[PDB]
Amino acid sequence: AVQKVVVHPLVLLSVVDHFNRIGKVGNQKRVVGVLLGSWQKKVLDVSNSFAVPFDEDDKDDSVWFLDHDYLENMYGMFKKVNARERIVGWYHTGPK
Amino acid sequence: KIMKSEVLRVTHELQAMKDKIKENSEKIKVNKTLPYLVSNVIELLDVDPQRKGKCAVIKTSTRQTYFLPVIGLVDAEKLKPGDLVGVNKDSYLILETLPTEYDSRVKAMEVDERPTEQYSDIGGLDKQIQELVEAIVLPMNHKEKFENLGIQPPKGVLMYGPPGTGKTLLARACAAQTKATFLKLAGPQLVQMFIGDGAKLVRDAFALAKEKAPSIIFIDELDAIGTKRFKAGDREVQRTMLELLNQLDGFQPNTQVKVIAATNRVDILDPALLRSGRLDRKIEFPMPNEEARARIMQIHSRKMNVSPDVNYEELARCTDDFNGAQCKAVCVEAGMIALRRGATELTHEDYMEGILEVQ
Amino acid sequence: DYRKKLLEHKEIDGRLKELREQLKELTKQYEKSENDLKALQSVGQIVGEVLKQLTEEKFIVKATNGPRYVVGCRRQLDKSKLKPGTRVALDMTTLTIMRYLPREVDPLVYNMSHEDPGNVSYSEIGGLSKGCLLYGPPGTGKTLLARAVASQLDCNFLKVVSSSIVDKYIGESARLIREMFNYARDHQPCIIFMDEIDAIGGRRFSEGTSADREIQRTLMELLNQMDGFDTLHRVKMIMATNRPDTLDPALLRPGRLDRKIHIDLPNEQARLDILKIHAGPITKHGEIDYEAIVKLSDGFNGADLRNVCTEAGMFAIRADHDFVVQEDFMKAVRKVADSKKLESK
Repeated sequence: AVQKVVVHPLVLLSVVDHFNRIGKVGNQKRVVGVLLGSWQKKVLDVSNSFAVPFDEDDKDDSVWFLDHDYLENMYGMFKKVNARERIVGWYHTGPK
Repeated sequence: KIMKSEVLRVTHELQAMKDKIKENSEKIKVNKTLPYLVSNVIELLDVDPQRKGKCAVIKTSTRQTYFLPVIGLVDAEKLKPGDLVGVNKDSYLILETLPTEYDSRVKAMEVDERPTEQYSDIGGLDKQIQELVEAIVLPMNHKEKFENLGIQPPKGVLMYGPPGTGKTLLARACAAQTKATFLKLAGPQLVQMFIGDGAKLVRDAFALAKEKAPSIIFIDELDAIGTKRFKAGDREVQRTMLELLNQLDGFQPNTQVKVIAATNRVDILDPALLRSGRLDRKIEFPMPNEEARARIMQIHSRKMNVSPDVNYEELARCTDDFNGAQCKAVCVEAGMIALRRGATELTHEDYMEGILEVQ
Repeated sequence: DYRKKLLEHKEIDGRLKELREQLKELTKQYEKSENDLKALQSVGQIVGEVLKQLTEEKFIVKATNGPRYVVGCRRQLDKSKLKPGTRVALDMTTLTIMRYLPREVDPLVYNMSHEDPGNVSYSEIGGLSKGCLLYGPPGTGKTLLARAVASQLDCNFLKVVSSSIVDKYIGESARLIREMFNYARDHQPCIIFMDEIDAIGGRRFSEGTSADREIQRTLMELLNQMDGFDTLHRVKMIMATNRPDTLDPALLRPGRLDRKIHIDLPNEQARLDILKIHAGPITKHGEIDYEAIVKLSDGFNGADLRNVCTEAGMFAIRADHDFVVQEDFMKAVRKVADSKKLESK
């Protein structure tokens, strides 16, 4: 379906912000961010993105915490200020 | 009813949509508030090879041409080459399209809301005016019954007869009964110095009749320009005139506002004026006799202090080969010198005094 | 007890399922509102014209306002429409090219925009089984027939009005005869309508003035392009008129007007058929008798027969009766039709 994608460095610098706003707590887990882009054309083009509070469990891996109201509110306001970009997917900073 | 229990979730989603449309529908007021300028629109269909081809040509008032596709809300009367459209500062989008005038010299030809005189001011013409009173009342209120019977009222009525008979104030008197907007128009007004003006006047008449609310457009002195010559100016009036007849022959949606016409003479009768939409209603209005002239003069003179000893024989004998508006001028003249005659009551010699005065 | 609860619950389910159609129909328009709000985001485009192209990728544009610029090529479009001589569109930012702008004209919009719908009119003409003459005996409906096939397909809407050969200035209308007939020779399909030709059909019996000599000169161009040195095997003209007496007997040669179609109501089946197609949406009493209306009507006008029948519907509506007896049809078509015979001079 999709042959190639285009990722702007703005989202990776937003991962630099993911590593900036930690606050020195000692968790530094795989913070999941809501990836945004343009799924209309065959090629994928990421312009910007945002994040959602994501926390897992130490022992049990099947624990995952997301939010629907925060996604619909951040996506609703982001669509209100810029309707040319919509939800496409997500991304995690974990290496594994 | 277990299968019908999922309808509640659908109704909750729909009422949630009605709850969430208030914001994106609320910004319509702040984005579509006021188009700051006026830009002319010219329709030009494009082709993209959805990916459908649709575009339009724009022209601003400052003589600047830009590019934009056909956009906006649901359009029904739009997509025409008109003016006075909605536009933002620099986005140059179409938001609110409304048809506009200019050249107000033709737009404000005769701006009349409603007249004062009514149909009850004449006497002895109900046998021939009743068909017109019906032909203006029943097409205004009985539109519902027009579908059961499949009836479309005619748009061209020929109110012809000798001049001075009052074919204008009487049609206006019926226009008071129409209750619609009255709009006069003169024949010679089509003859202008510049070229192509008659097309703008005709398309202006059908622009206000087509665009505006149900109104009444009565024209007069059509015979003064309805000459069938075989350069010539009346052949230019054959371009404009035959253009109007083409707009009364090639337009099936012409079921809208009627076009009433009146000619002061039928010497040069255009043979192409016979059609359902054209001047088909040909009711002859001859010169009123002394009886009918005494009737219209009596009802037109029922307000002044007229002496009760009027046998109508002297005025009936003096009024020979006269018209309606002539006896109206006799009534007005009697109301003019009857003031300076000292006697506040109208005398009997004032009739022949006015007849021999103005005629 | 048990058998009635299934039907009653079917009624509650009915009134429960009959309320969704009042919302799910307008929700499509409500979502279409936001679809348009997302469709109005493409703003800021300008136009331009291409005269000279130096580089195949980047060429010179000519804006309408007067200042000229140079733009590049967008990765989406190709070099097909990029050739010079085609009006294109530009953007304010980066001067990119979204698409082109096809040229057009003012009267070309009128000649390529008017379209009359209706496909039943081809079968509503009644019992009617290089040029055509539609003359004017006591019977009308030529506009309903020419506009009936014209409303059916016509392959175009090339209407030629008899008021378009005025030529207020010097009578050089040959540029319009050769221009419009040159368009007819250019476009492979073409159908020409000539309505109300009696105004331009002067017999030039006596010495005509300058106004008549130019129209008769356009008739000389018609001679030179009908029986001159130009064939008209593929194009067709429809000469409609009103009086078959002053129809240019020089132009009445069978080389142009092959057949003659007398628009009338001669046949009883044609008058009955047109009476039935005009009597479609009319309501009336169960007592139907059309043979008296068809029999008493002798040589009348079709559209004016519609005006006389609807005039009998107005005569019947004067007494504001919903049902309409055919007595007012026989006596109102009789009397009003006799008034048409009085005004048939």
